[PDB]
Amino acid sequence: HLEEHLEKFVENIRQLGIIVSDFQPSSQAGLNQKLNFIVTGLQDIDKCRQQLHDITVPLEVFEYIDQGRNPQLYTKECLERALAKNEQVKGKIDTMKKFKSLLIQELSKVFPEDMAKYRSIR
Amino acid sequence: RLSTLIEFLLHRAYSELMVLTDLLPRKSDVERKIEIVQFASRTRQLFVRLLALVKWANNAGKVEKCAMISSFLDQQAILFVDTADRLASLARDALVH
Amino acid sequence: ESQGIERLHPMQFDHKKELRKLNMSILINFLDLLDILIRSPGSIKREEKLEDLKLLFV
Repeated sequence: HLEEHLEKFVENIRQLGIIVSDFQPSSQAGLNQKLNFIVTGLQDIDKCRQQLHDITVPLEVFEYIDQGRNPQLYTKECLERALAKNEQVKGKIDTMKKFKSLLIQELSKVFPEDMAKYRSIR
Repeated sequence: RLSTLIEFLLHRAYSELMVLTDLLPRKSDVERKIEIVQFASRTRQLFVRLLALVKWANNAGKVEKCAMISSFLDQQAILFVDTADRLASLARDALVH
Repeated sequence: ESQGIERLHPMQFDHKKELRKLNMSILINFLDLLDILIRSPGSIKREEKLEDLKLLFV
């Protein structure tokens, strides 16, 4: 995770340079062109990093960024989805266990042939 | 993506800077101060974008893990929905016979 | 039920025996459906067993 540290260092250096050159520059205002070149280089480096890592960039992050809200809503939605999936898995396992137990009990109480079938052939 | 929006903002800023420097031969000290303030605002926006990128990269592996878990959960839910639809078709849609 | 397809029930045709066989078939179908829902939906024998049970009921 060096891209974040590099971006933070670049931002700090740009802020320091602006605070140092906040005076009256008599020469050509090359600060805008320098900032544009730095931003282009940073974008190229970020694209190269994302292509080397080949991460699955989802559309939800971009949507939440363009909307102007925090990622807390997406985090809560993902947590709720994971909790619902775990609850559904637990319910399915409990239902399968209860069905197996009830079938075994009905077989033992009615016909052992069905019990032997469900125990060996299934 | 981020590269698309980055390049779009860069092209917009370059076009604005060119349109503002086209009439540079008629700029005063107040115009220079306004241009410096605009450049400082652009730098602050770039710093905010870098901070947002850092906050996103600080939770990127967890985001990928949660996305994989969500994909697995969607697959499991699709399988469960198919099983439920088959059971419904067998129990309340083909009992005409 | 004894002509057209495989004949499994004997010539006795006892009501209690046929009822027990139908109950065992329904229980096996339900167990297979639950196992498919729990483990993996890659089993399509549930629909075939349900269609066979419907034909047997008809």
